[PDB]
Amino acid sequence: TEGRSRDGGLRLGEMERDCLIGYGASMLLLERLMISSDAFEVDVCGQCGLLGYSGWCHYCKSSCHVSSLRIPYACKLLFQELQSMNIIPRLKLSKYN
Amino acid sequence: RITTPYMTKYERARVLGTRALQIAMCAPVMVELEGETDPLLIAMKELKARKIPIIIRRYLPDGSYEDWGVDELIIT
Amino acid sequence: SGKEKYKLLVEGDNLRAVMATHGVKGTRTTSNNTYEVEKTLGIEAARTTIINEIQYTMVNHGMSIDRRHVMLLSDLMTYKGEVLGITRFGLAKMKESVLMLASFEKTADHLFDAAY
Amino acid sequence: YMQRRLVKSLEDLCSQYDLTVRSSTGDIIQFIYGGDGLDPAAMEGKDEPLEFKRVLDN
Amino acid sequence: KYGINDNGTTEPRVLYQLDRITPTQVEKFLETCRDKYMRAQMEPGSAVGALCAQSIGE
Amino acid sequence: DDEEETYRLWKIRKTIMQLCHDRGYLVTQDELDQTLEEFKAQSGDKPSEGRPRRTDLTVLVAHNDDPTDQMFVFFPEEPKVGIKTIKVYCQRMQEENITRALIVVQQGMTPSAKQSLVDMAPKYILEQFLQQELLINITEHELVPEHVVMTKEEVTELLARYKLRENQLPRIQAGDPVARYFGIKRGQVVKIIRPSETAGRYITYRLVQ
RNA sequence: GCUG
DNA sequence: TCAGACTAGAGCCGCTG
DNA sequence: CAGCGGCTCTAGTCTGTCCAGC
Ligand SMILES: [Zn+2]
Repeated sequence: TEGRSRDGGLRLGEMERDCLIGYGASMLLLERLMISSDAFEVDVCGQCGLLGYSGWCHYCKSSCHVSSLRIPYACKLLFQELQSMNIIPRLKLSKYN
Repeated sequence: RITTPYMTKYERARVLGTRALQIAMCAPVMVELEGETDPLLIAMKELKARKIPIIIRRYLPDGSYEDWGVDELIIT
Repeated sequence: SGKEKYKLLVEGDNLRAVMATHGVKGTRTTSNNTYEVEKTLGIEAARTTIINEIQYTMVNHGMSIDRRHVMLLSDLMTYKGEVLGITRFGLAKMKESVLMLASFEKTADHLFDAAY
Repeated sequence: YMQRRLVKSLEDLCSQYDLTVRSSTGDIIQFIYGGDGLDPAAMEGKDEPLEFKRVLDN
Repeated sequence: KYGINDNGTTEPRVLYQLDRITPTQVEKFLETCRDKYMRAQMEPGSAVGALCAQSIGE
Repeated sequence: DDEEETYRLWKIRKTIMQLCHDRGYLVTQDELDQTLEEFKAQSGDKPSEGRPRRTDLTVLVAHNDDPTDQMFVFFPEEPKVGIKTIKVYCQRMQEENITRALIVVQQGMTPSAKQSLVDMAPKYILEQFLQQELLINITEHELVPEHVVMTKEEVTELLARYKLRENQLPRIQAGDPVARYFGIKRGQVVKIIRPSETAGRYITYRLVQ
């Protein structure tokens, strides 16, 4: 939330982001701007590249290609605002190796 | 062996960070720590004695790679 | 005290013509404008003019920057053969990533183009 | 506004293990960083790595 | 200027203080210079565009 | 005038000699180094010194590779060049079996003539130069470094030393004036020798694209 | 609207 | 509020046939 | 004598304008 009245918390702006890049601090930038804000998991079907739910893909009517991806929630939100605009972000996922 | 002998600042930060997380998760400590209750302090002591069980794999832009042991790299 | 010689300062925007009038030493005339220098002398002279002009402006206000920073900025603006700005238009010619482009300016248009 | 623009454009550049500066796509911006390979934060002199008169006296 | 002889024989020994230099000092000088050069190189991984961006912006 | 007009026909010819010497065509040092008074001896006033046929140069020959390889430098009298002037130039080139020519136009070239130079033939390549560009040898300008056109056996070492592909090198346009001067084409690499602030040098490379 |  | 560097149009004249 | 075509020119329009707090 936004501030002191609402026990809101503090903002890591676009300028503080530019500072941390210049230190090469890749994991701290991941901790601050993902883990301690909006960490989430989505089911992604590797066949159609769309998001699914509960390990089920309604588009394919199958259960075998679905996988879990660690994603910021604001990006999941973006990936559902864009589909309603009919801009489809079809993902492709490799293994983490 | 073309890559710099000296360990980079970025390499030291990650090696200490992974080692501290490993020590904080009950890994064996090779430094006989004396009165240390903080994983990051224990990890830094290990680096000074050059006894950290981690190998740094340096990937060249083309895709070729060279592996340097933490002990082999000079620490400044 | 050692010498007295007259240089000619031209407030205008045709470098090629001033390089070609009888009695101007064309090998040693310069311009502020990177677009004129690019059109007349090519990308590598334009690259040096970005270095010279940023460093001139910094020194006048008493700032100092190591030359390696203004060097990298100029190499970034000229590596594709044309002097590309740090504007949204230059960044769209340098950067391939949709989400990088959509996270700066024109956030709607880049996302519909990637869909098309 | 200027700072936002410059950073968005230059954020990607990284100095590589083969002593080159490359974009994220793998194109070359510079074959060696700054011509010398040297770090601005380490300059004991005016843009130069050492000052020999001072070092010999030390 | 002072008529010093390189064999070290000249009687007012204080003359050898004027521009003194010893082999040990030459050895330590060359090692200090060579070390300071190697440690002044821009280390691989450095986010060198973000330093460039902020150094012109500030 | 007449003093000023001959001055151009000397400086342009001198620059054309310098361009031919840089491009590897064989020009004698007497042609390369001339004086306006020596030029006056061959021709003096604007009437006697005629731009259209008097100064035309087919002397240049690529001694390094082909004695037959030859270049015609043509200065058209008309300020804007039509295809008709280009067609007369092409017929002269077709008979001699020469494949390269330079056309030195005085003010410009008409659009339909410019289109012809793209498509007349890949085996008959002609380069437009404005004379206002040739009054100053840009390879001797203080802001322009030394450019050196690299051999294929050296490009294959550049790409091996860094483990690059060609399309990761920096680019230079063929429209670039230094690219026109050396007459380089797409897929050639130029070495560029930038001067340092110190006595040293920095070497960089660009790809024509 | 003001503080930063 | 203040550009600002894109995107079509309206031509224009003159060779281009 | 007529028709492309690029130039050239209006001008039209959409696009920005620091970080944050209360
Ligand atoms: Zn599916």
